[PDB]
Amino acid sequence: LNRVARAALLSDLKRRVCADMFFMTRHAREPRLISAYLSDMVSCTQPSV
Amino acid sequence: LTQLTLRDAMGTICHSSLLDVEATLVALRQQHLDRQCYFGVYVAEGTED
Amino acid sequence: TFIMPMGVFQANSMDRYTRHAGDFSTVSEQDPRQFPPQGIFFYNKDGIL
Amino acid sequence: RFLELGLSVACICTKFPELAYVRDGVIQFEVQQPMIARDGPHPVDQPVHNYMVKRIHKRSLSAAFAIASEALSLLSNTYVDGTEIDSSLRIRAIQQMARNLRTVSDSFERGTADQLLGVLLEKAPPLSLLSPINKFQPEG
Amino acid sequence: ISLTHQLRTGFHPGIAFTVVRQDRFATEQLLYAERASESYFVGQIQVHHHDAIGGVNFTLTQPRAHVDLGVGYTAVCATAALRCPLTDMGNTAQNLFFSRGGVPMLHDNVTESLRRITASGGRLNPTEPLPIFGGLRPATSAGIARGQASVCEFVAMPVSTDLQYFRTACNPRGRASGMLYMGDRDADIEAIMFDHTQSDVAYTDRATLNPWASQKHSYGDRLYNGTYNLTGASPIYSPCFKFFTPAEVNTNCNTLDRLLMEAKAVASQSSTDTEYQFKRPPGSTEMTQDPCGL
Amino acid sequence: VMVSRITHTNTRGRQVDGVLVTTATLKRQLLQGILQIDDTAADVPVTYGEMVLQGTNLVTALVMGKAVRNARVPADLVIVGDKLVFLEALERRVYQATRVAYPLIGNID
Amino acid sequence: TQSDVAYTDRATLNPWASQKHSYGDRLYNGTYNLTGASPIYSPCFKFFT
Amino acid sequence: PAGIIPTGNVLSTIEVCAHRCIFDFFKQIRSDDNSLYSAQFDILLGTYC
Repeated sequence: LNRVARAALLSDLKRRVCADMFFMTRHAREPRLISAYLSDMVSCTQPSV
Repeated sequence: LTQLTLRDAMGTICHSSLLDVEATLVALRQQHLDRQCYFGVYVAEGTED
Repeated sequence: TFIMPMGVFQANSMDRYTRHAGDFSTVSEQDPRQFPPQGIFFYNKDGIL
Repeated sequence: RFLELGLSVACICTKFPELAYVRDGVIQFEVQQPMIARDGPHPVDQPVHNYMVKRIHKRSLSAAFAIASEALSLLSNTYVDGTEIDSSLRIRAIQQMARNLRTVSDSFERGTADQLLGVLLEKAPPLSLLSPINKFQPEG
Repeated sequence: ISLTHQLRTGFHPGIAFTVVRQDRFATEQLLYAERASESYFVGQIQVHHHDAIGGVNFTLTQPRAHVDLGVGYTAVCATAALRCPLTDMGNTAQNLFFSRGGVPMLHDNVTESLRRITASGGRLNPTEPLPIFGGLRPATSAGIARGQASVCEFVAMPVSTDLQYFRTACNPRGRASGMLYMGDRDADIEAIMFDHTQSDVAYTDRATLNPWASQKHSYGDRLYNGTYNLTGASPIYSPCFKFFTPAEVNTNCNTLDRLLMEAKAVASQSSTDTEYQFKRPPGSTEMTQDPCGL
Repeated sequence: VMVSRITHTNTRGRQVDGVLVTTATLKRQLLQGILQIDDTAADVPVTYGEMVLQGTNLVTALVMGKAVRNARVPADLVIVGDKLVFLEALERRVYQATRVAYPLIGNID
Repeated sequence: TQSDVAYTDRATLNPWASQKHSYGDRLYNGTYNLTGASPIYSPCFKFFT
Repeated sequence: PAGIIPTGNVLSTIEVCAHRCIFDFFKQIRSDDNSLYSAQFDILLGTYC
């Protein structure tokens, strides 16, 4: 990714620096989705031997 | 959100293809022009009166 | 078959009541809701007045 | 793998490896259509049929790696000269082409899923209109 | 030099301006699928030969072919959003002097006060002395943080009515319509696409979109048409290069199965390059989509 | 039409279906709370093909010239309507870590 | 040699200064030093360049 | 270049190049040519019903 798709994916790198990671810290309210905080990274960012 | 108030169309329509008379009227030459005559357009020089 | 009235003008003075102080007013000196209507505006086959 | 997974049963086993002493395929199949008439005084309609004539595509090849002059560079020997001590020579000669002709002759075994969705994903566009491809056309 | 006056400082004018929006909207892919007719063959590895720099070779081998036997054909799919979401913006102009074809000379140096006094309101601005006739690779510009000039391409829609055509439906060069494809016949697109007989292919409440451009060979789109030279000297997808243009009738035109057969690839418009938006060099036949063709 | 011998399903008797694509998080979205796991054990085949000719029939075809005519695995079963369906899809088998490109997602106007 | 970087179409909002050095480079940088004498931490040296 | 078994032997050894004005098609190869070797033929794939 030469001049088009290397400037706006890490443009995908300060949003998921600026809304959502305090995602169970805040209110008493909005709960269970293992989905994208809990159920999206122990098996699709990798191992070794 | 973002502004767009008051600054630019001046790199812009000082433009050339508008005074336009060769090829457009050209491409519609040859008919018979629909009901219309003078109302008056001709001109003159005094009136020896 | 749909039916709609167009130029109907509510003659009775009590029927020309507004639901609050200006529940349809202006900035101009003459609030022209007092002028009799001249058109009817209906949603088309399409969600279109 | 390519048995027990899935990446294939929707095709058919029929035959040409060496392909193209085969020129030539415009291959087709009909549909017959039978007798409709309605009920009521309405017009002609026939036991009709559809046969078929043709055009089809393709996109030129190979698959990769490329290095230097080992071949002759010591292919000059083969059963006289080299008597004593090339131990690690052939030692390091045994392990390093079983892992890239095992992994560098299975590249078209990295070749046979992405040219059947580039016209299976480059001869099929979009959706909302299929759905009334079963709600607006049997009779006409 | 007054028209843009009331472009330049305080009397918002007797004219005005605008936007639309251009971006990068990448699209991935899922769909259903039924049983066994896609036929899949397996085989062996054939030849030629040659030698080179230091290198000789195995790139030979195992050729295929394939079959289109179809009464109909087979594949349907309902779909998913975008991913995490990719979209960035912002504002100014377009180009009309990089390239040539015109005629000479009895006033210059003050419209020399007009790209030395014209090119306004954004990044970087142009040149003094004027040589002639080229393909024109020049100076240094910039590398990437927000918007490859993400920029306009003006249409406009004069003026007036009540409350449903910019308050309900609508689009940029005029009418929810349709030139009639395959139907009655295909040698009427001079009074269904050029002259006149009846009321509106959508909005017959009043006659076309803006009081002054609705036929053949005219101006604000004189910005546009493309035989003589402006697909020849400054290359453009141009705001639009299929909004007013040649489209199709000479092969396979029969309402339904080319209802499976025309919205495709031609030599075309707007894909992933870098910095402000060119057209033809040599080098890149990729095949982006363009929902929104005809 | 359908015609052939036997077999392809879930785990008790009769036949089948097609082909597929995308990437990663959607498998992870019908997992927290709507669908779920769906069929168990499969006696399913092992191979391709081969063939045997030489004599009078390509005597039709070398001098004149036209041409006329189980191994268990869960790769397993989800369900859509009253069927089954199946879902564990291609991001577990091919190609990491180097340097060029292709069709796919990218951008559209 | 041309426009800018960061934020494309206006080399300022509130006016007054953007190249090398006067009150301009030191009052956060690293070549001539007058955050004065002895032990600096209220930090932005390596907050200028 | 039919590969079929010959039917009969021709009992005439004369320079046929002289009488090229008869027959319909005439090619002379000096020793051999690769035009002899081309196995192109024309596929069907069956009955569907």
